[PDB]
Amino acid sequence: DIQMTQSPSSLSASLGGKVTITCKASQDINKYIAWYQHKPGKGPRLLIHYTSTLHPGIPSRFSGSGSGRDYSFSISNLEPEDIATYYCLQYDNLRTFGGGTKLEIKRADAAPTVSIFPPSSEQLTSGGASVVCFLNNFYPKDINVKWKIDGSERQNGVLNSWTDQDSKDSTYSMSSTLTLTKDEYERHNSYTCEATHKTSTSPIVKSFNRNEC
Amino acid sequence: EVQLQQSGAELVKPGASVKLSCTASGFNIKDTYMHWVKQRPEQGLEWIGRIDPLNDKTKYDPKFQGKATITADTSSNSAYLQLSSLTSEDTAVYYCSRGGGDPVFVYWGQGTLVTVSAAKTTPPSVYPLAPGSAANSMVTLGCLVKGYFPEPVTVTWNSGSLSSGVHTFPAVLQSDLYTLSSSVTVPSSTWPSETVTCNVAHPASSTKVDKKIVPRDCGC
Repeated sequence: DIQMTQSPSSLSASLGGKVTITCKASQDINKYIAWYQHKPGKGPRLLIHYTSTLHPGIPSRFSGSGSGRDYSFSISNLEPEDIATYYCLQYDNLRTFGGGTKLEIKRADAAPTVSIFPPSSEQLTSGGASVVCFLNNFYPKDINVKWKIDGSERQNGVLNSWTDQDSKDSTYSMSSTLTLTKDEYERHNSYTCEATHKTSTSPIVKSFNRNEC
Repeated sequence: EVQLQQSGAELVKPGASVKLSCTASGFNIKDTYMHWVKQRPEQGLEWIGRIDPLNDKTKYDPKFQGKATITADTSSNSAYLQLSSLTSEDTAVYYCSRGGGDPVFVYWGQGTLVTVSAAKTTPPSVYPLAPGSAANSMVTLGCLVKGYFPEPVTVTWNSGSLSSGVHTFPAVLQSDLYTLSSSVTVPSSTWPSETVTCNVAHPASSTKVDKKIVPRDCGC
């Protein structure tokens, strides 16, 4: 039945700025459209119903407009806690959600704080060896991590994971984990993780030496 | 105020069925309709269907015809979603929400996670991440939480009293087991002089383990 074409699928805007999301319905939905904010860890929150009606308690910098098949939703005076995914919803005939729009706040670029950790003595008893590198509080999200063993680049056994954007300082963090067997780990002595980010042409390098302790 | 209380997380075998519940207070479900919505982990919101508890009439999105059966108990003020023949495509958070058009979906249950997997429930190994002897004003420590199933785990530091300096990373799944890591940053003057402990709770296994971060041995 009724399809809801929500665009763009992602948005990036600066503090104090304004964004607009478009929703296009496949048929006339007679102004029965609603808009929701969804943060990871919470249930959806109603912002606007019947095209433009602000739900009491929602800041008036949230707004909606449109009629027929064409609708829009806007947020002005953007704040860091506006980071979320937003959805339109038609309720003219049963219910259909749009595909969602993920909103990023654009802060000043920031370089990562980088930390490297050897495998724990506890883990080594299992026969496995995870080397962990944290790259914390950077912006933008795009970043490159390079592992070196004895100064030679290593590409297998690496697993990376990014946090969501932080609702308060608008930064990202990421972890990179290199997992080896204990025997391979103990065949080499130098372990390095190198972070390359647009904030500098120079990588940020953190290393340790594996010795007998 | 209105309150919607959903049943707890479910770990379900592929091919099996499961029944979720949603109990209302502050209104009678007789007076309205009750709806269910799906959210696959990193995807969108999908309407499943609704019931009119007064006459038990139901409507479903064609996508969920057969898959989903919605029911309600008037004198229990509850609504239910039964899901049949489960696949990994059915792994998702499921929400109950109150019907009516004015306003629309204002009240939501807290969501119920359904994980569809043949994998065995396994508590995590928890490993401390203490720095090598190279490590200004702050120091970063961490915790590696390895080899558990299913999601989620909750990782905290000093039972939450270290909150501001904490990053906990999304888990990665490999060979039927999850691994994640968590970092915490504290003033260097406070560790190791004061205790820093990562706490790892795994609801599915009813386990809660603490691991103290002890400085590395090396300098004796």
